Amino acid sequence: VNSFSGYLKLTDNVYIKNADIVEEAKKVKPTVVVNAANVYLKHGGGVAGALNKATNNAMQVESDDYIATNGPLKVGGSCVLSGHNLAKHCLHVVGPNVNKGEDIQLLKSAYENFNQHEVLLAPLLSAGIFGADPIHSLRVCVDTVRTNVYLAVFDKNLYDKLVSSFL
Ligand SMILES: NC(=O)c1cccnc1
Repeated sequence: VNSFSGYLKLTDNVYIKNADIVEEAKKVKPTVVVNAANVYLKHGGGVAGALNKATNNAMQVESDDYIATNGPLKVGGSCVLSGHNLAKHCLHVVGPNVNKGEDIQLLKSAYENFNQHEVLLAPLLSAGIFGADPIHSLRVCVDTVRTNVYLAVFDKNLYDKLVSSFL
């Protein structure tokens, strides 16, 4: 049993809810919250800007030190950093950004990072401001992630379309 409440069950391991991942994080304090990161860990807007704002910019400060030491992530890659006030850990995952012309086939590689964690609170990768089709992102999630994932969909209209269209 875990603390996640009000989710619709899509599969054995994937759950979904219309909610802001920042607010969900503040309530649950999950072991892992996933950030919709870019390779530079520049948390300017969407899931990343909102998560970073909720940490009072401490996520950005930590991220800048990570990049100064390690250099940029790969598209499809990830790193584990602090969850600050939101979670124990933040898994920063880089889905492909369609608005930069990145290979959508990298979305499966992105979701494979989730399999290193038994339970996660996450957004739909490459969805939101990353430009991918969220229906596609949910399908890749279900077909890739084997660990237990609690998806927070910020947009109510989109949430209802993801559920209604789910095969
Ligand atoms: N609060 C926000 O702006 C936001 C954007 C995308 C997802 N969740 C939250």
